[PDB]
Amino acid sequence: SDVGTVIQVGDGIARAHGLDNVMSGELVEFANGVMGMALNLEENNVGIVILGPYTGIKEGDEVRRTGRIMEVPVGEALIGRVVNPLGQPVDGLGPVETTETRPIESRAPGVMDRRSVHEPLQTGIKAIDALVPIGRGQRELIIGDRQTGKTSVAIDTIINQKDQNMISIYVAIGQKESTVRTVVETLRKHGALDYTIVVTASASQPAPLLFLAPYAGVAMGEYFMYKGKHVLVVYDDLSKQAAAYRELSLLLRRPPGREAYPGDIFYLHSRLLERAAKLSDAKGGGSLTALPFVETQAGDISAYIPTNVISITDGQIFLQSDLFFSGVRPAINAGLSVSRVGGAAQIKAMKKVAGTLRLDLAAYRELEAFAQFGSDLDKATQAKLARGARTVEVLKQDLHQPIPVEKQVLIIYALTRGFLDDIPVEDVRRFEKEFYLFLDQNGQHLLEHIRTTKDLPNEDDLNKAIEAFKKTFV
Amino acid sequence: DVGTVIQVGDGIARAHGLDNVMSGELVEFANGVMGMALNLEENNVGIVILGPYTGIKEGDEVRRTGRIMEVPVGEALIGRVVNPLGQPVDGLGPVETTETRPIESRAPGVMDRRSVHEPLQTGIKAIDALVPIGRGQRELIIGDRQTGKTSVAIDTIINQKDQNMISIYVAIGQKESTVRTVVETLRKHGALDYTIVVTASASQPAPLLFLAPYAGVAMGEYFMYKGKHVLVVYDDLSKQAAAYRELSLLLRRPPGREAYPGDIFYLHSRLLERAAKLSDAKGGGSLTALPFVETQAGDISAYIPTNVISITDGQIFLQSDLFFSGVRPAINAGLSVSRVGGAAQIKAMKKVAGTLRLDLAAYRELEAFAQFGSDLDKATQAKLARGARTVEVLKQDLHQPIPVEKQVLIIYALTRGFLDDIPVEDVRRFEKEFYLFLDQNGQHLLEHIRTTKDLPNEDDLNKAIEAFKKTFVVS
Amino acid sequence: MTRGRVIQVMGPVVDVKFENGHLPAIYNALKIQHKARNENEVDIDLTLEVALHLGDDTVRTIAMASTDGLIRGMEVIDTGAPISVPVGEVTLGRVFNVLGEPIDLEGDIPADARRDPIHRPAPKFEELATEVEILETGIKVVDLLAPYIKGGKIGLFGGAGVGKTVLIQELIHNIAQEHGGISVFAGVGDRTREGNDLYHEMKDSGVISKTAMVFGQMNEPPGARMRVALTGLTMAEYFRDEQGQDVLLFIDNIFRFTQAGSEVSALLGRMPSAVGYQPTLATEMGQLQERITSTAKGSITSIQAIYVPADDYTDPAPATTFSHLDATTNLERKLAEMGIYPAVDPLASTSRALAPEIVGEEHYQVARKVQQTLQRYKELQDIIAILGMDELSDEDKLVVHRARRIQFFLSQNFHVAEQFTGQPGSYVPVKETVRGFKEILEGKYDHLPEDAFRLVGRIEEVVEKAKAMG
Amino acid sequence: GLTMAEYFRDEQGQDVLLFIDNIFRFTQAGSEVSALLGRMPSAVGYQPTLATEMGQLQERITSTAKGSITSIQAIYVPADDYTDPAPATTFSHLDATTNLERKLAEMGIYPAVDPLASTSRALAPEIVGEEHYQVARKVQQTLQRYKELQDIIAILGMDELSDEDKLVVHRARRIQFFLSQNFHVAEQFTGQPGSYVPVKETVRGFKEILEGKYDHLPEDAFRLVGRIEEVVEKAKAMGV
Amino acid sequence: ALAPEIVGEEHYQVARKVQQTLQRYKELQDIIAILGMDELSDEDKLVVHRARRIQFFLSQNFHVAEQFTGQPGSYVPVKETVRGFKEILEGKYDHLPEDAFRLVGRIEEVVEKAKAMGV
Amino acid sequence: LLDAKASEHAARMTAMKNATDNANELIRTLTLSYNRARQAAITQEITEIVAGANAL
Ligand SMILES: Nc1ncnc2c1ncn2[C@@H]1O[C@H](COP(=O)(O)OP(=O)(O)OP(=O)(O)O)[C@@H](O)[C@H]1O
Ligand SMILES: Nc1ncnc2c1ncn2[C@@H]1O[C@H](COP(=O)(O)OP(=O)(O)OP(=O)(O)O)[C@@H](O)[C@H]1O
Ligand SMILES: Nc1ncnc2c1ncn2[C@@H]1O[C@H](COP(=O)(O)OP(=O)(O)O)[C@@H](O)[C@H]1O
Ligand SMILES: [Mg+2]
Ligand SMILES: [Mg+2]
Ligand SMILES: [Mg+2]
Repeated sequence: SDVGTVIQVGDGIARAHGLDNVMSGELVEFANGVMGMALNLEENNVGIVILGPYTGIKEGDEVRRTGRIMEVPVGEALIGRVVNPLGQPVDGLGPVETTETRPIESRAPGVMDRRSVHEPLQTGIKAIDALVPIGRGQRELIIGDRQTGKTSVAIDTIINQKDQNMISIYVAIGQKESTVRTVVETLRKHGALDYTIVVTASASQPAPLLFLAPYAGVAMGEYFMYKGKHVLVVYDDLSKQAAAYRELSLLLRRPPGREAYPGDIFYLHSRLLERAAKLSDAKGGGSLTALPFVETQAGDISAYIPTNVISITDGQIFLQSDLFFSGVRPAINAGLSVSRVGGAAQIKAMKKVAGTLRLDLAAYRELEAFAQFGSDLDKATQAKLARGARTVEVLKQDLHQPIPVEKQVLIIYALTRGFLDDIPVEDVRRFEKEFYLFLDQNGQHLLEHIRTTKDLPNEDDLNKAIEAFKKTFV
Repeated sequence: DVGTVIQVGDGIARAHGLDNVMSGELVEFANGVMGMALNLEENNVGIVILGPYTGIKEGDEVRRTGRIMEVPVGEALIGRVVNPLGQPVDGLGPVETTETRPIESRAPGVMDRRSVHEPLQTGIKAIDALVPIGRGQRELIIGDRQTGKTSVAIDTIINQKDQNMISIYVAIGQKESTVRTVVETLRKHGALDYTIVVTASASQPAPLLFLAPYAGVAMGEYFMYKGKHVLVVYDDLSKQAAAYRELSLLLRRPPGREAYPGDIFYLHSRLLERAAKLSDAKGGGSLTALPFVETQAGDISAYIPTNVISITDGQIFLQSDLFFSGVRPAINAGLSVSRVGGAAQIKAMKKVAGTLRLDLAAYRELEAFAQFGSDLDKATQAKLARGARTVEVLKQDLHQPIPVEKQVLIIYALTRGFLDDIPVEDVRRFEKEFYLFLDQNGQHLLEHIRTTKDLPNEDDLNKAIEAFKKTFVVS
Repeated sequence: MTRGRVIQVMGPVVDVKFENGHLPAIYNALKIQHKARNENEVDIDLTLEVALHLGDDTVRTIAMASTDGLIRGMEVIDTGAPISVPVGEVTLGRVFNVLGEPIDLEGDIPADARRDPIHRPAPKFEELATEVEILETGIKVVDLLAPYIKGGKIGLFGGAGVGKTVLIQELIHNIAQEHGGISVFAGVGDRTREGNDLYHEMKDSGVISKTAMVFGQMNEPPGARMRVALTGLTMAEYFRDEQGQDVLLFIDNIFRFTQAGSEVSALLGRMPSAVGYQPTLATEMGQLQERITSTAKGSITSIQAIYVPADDYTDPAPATTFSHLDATTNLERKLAEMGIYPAVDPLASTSRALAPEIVGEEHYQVARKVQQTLQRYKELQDIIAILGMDELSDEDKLVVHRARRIQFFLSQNFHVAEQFTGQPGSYVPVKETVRGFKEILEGKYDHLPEDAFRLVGRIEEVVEKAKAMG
Repeated sequence: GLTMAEYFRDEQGQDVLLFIDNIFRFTQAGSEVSALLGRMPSAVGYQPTLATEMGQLQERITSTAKGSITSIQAIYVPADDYTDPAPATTFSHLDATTNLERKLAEMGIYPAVDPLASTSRALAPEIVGEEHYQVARKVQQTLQRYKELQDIIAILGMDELSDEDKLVVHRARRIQFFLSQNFHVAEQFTGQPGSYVPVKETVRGFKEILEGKYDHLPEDAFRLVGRIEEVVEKAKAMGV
Repeated sequence: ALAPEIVGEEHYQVARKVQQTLQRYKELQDIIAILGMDELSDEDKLVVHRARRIQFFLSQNFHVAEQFTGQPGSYVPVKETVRGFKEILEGKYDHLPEDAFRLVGRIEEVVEKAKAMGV
Repeated sequence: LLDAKASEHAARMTAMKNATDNANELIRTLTLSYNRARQAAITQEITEIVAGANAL
């Protein structure tokens, strides 16, 4: 029948006897009102994961079948609210008042139902827009050690999308509840909360809800994607999801692997990260795009969960601790950051300027790793080294201040074409600022064209404007 | 004596009954596929399936053969391609054997053995001169991938035509195309008329690979106790170790270093210690074995490599950088040794070349120092000149063995210094020409070494080598 | 007839009980197709592969699609046979999943198609071929400096953005055009953004008409991902067994076949071996590679990409895979940046056919010299990087000259390149490249502008292309 | 301890301090009882529920709208391995962290605090001021440059290098020793009585070291001293 | 049995001084692996010369080695072994080359083995 | 002085060539020790895990 009884209770796992018609993945309801999901079905024992406080469930208490597969509430009313992984409001402010539901175990968009990533996501970070392009419908990994910039890089991305016709979701997994509150008040101050959803899974909660938290977040975004608006999703640690599945499995007594991890780990992460796509014109041209985060201990890029997330994505941004403690900020290592969907997600103007820089930074990393100290080497080697330092000062940027794309292409045009040779390395950070002021007051004509035609204006006019400013600068 | 299968998974089954079954017995399923009984728990016998396991299902009818693991032996096996079980593979019909032997024989005990007093001439200049092997020895060929391992063994079997030896080749874990190819290569050189090739290629269940080396020695011991000398080659003992770990970790036996079940040493020794030189009371027979082990990173120092370096009476280490530097066969003199060697050389060869193995290691270091070195002295420069010629005198070509009387004559030239006059590239051609000249002109020297295993009068030999050097021309 | 019923479910694993004791064999396949009785239920259309006979008339099974939504007691039926996919001319120009269903919206393959098993006993020693033969690919660098072999396993190690997809497509075109043989592409664990781009490029390059493709996605449970290589294989077996033509099989990354095997060994409850890998690594790897053989009728040759797990070639996945490989082709980015396509590094690529018994003596001498010439130039490159060209000794200049021409004559104009460029392209027979490189190494053609050798075919083309400049 | 502090925070409403000594010994106890409770093992012999227990305890130790708990903890790094699960799981809960290193304790630089691996959410240009932040990050560049340069010195030798590299090693030695201090609880361990340095003074002094004003003094004078004034006198006794 | 009373003070002082030279050269070995002996100065140079002498003078010719190498064996009584090390440690045999110190029994044998070379 | 300065510059250049060649050889020898240690650490942790799991 549809009623069973609990026999073992412990650590957020219970075991039931009966409940013969249950499905794998169902929702089940205990007497206390706490809900649960069936993940195992042996011949005499049904295995239950509890999705709530398990200090009131006693042995012999009843458990009853809902009849629904696991479902997350969706609707326009969720925008601007702080919510649980289950559709339950947390900020106070009353009910969420949703209209309908979606499964959290959706199938991904197939081949023949997808298109090719062809449009940009302007992050407003000089290094991320120029050097490591993310295009709508890609999966981008931010992988790095603790204390290197990470939440800083995602928060800058949401703000710099204010003008653009975008929807953004933040999925905070395993984080201390005062830290989630610091990001939210911060977003209310920048006016960001009006078009965003924060989904929260604090460190006090049963592991199972941390596991569902990334799935609930994509299940909310896919509703808007199939309706046609573009959407962006950030997961605040996939390594903290991977820990909570291992705990649930080892209490369900399933067999171990490399580091106590269940044999499903590639299947769990892949099912979540392939629900990112650019749908085609028949599907209405919507798009998800995804930003998983992974934290690596002593930079072990070879660990089990890190080897796995470096593979499923369409690129990586590896961040290094020594660059940070050396003034390079954001601390993005150019050698280990690659985008395999690169070359299509930039505006036409930026593609021409960005190509030279990748070659320029490389010819410095090789030369500098040996010759910075040598007082005099060949005249070329001096030329490459000098533009090498200026490039690493043009890529430096401040916290919580994104830069619009037209200004990025202009500063990168000037460094690449040699206008910035005369300027010393220390004042490159100020020549930048003075140039932005001069461009606004005087050069309105050049900025008009790049935004509208994504294209670069006539060289003589650009050379004239930049050469004239070089006269003004002191 | 009847039981019933309860689990049939991964190549190991279990069966309920078979009351009088002896341990080690061959077991027949209802299907007619074979198996080995290895364990007897109180209600259940534990069976290893020695064949494809996808036709056996719970409910089948395993039956008892009545015989301990037994391999078929007889003279009819020579010249046939066979399975580890006595089953013909080449086509060509039945093997038509007469009798059987256990695959779990005891090794000839102490007081049933003797010391080695006859050579196993390989026709390879570096192995015969520097690292000698005699009948009854156990010698390890160690190296990395693509270094020359199969090439050294096959050169040995062809050259063991002239001498009255039986040779067995046991291919463990090898790709099937490489094996079919070796049989056609042996048929072309006429070798198959006196040999047996035993095959356990990679698509088969791991039990017939594990038994494959024990069937090969079981065929060779029949001939050994009847008095005729025998040689056995094992094509990968490190692939035998891998298949034993897989069978053990499926029976839930606890692991160890790497994941190797501790019974790796016992496995390898049980096989290698049946090689023996029987004494005159036993009729003076001999086995000899040349096991092969592959090593990761071309590093001598690792678990399975060191374990077989323990059971043998020497080792021949082959190096990958020597192989890519034109030295073929690629033999490291410093790390390669023979422990029963010193008695296994003919008298002329002991006198000619015993200080070559140690002196040649000294050149290897002094060359390495000299390249980075700026200015050398006269006694270092003279040593550097002889070392280069020795390395070119030890270079050979594939499938071309050199008779032992011709070996001692070319080595006499180098050690006594006649080859010092000739520029280096010419050394290989000087060696082909001297062998032709010996054939056409110098027959008296070649008659003396064969009968007395002994070197002729020094005046006559010095005369002859000067006479050849007049006829030779340069560049 | 008879039927089973489901008695346990855990992730990808399921157990079925067959009460009469009439049970399925170890690699047979089972269907669940069920219509929902009440609105609480979810309709299901799953299939399962057998793995172990546990006892008590029960069988352990791995699942090929998502197992979410399964009720205990749900009925289940046995097909009497392994997974079987359609073979013949029907499967050319189409895309299919592991089961054999068509993923393309190009109709459905009919019932009458002959369907043959994924799992089959391997080829025998009375059936193979005694003498090695060399396969002429029409590509200059590959045929000269790392000859491919009929019945061989070739390995591609290269970085992203070096021409992999172009080299695969040109090989498929040359074999179909000149040697008259089809190809198969089996993508083991591939990202669904790459499958779409590949189908569009295979169609827009015109190559599609001669190839059949199997895609197994990353989002599938491990068993489906593992057996995707075994269906691409069984399709190429019909073309060698019956049509008798030679066939080519491409595998997207062999590492994910080994990873899927590890993940299935963990679900099934087996004890891990060294570096946490399955206890049956070389019996799995061998049972794939030992079907890629040159039988008397015809041959299968395979180009397989491999990922080095940590930049460690001493690991148990590289160890077992490199045991089977006969040639290794490595693609370099520096060459690509400079303008050389195909971008294959002459000095890091190997073959076991480059020995004078197989290739013949003229080919061996010509090849070794090319390697000797290029390596010496790599040395003078750091001297020329620090100081001036005049500084080199005269003999050293006579090696700089030949190396620059040799490096360029390796470059070739492909036919699939005409979508990325505006020139027709050429195929070179092995005798013509061996003759030509002998002329360059004797210096007969040194009175020539350097760029005359760029993206050209036979050596006589250089003569005419020179005249074009003047 | 926490229930007592909670009553003082919530009902009385006074602000409160909590000192917890070795919170690792809480995590370690769970392991001992895990096997006898019937739990399967995880990672490096740890409980299958490590994050869950650390979260329950730590998420109670907070400063609410009613009142504030400042909480100060010692955390034990289980086998000198900061990559262990118990410390890694702990780093996610703090607002400010100092990591102590045995290599510094061997050199005798007490307190032995890693100036790079230690971090706080209060080192932000508006939370501490522009003058403070400038000096702080500039010290962190000097000490990261000294770390890479020590490898080159150890094999090739110090005289081989440039004037800018020499001046980095000069200043980095002084900065690293001037981070050491004479405490009142080190009265028992070192004889000397002890010092309290106000924040304004610390910024002045570290700025002088970076600008090179005090580079004439010998380096041993900077060890176990509190204010920069003292360092001048300590040198006088030596005779400089 | 290495204690002043058991061995005598002369043997004890000789054994400890030999073990001190060998430990210094197991630390110098990390720098001479890369640069060679140009980096070494003063005491480093003298210590490496004497360590090379000591390490080869601990090697011997055995009667059981006759089945492997044609040389005869040697038995060195204890009073002789101590005397040789002291002359090596003092520096009385600094002039003789390192290849003359290998596979010998007593210090007299090193002098005749050097004289055969003439180096 | 002409000969002295010329000979000093050449002496540093070979000393540097040999020093670099010794360093690169040490890097391959050390790299292999790291990979052998890394693979042993991953086979110990999995055997302790499975030893406890088999007991319970
Ligand atoms: N671009 C930047 N410029 C200056 N300071 C920065 C920049 N990005 C980050 N920071 C600073 O460095 C630290 C970055 O902390 P952040 O939370 O971004 O890193 P995290 O990796 O999320 O940390 P955790 O591992 O604790 O989650 C903070 O002190 C922050 O103010
Ligand atoms: N002396 C030689 N002269 C020339 N070529 C040789 C010589 N010895 C071997 N070769 C060739 O070099 C290659 C060596 O392959 P071989 O099978 O002998 O090595 P292996 O170590 O057994 O290889 P694997 O590890 O693949 O089993 C073959 O091409 C062989 O023919
Ligand atoms: N043979 C060639 N001729 C001309 N251009 C080529 C050739 N091969 C590659 N390219 C250029 O380099 C690109 C490499 O793309 P592709 O091979 O798909 O990269 P990947 O190796 O990542 O699959 C081509 O799209 C084209 O721009
Ligand atoms: Mg964070
Ligand atoms: Mg071989
Ligand atoms: Mg590709």
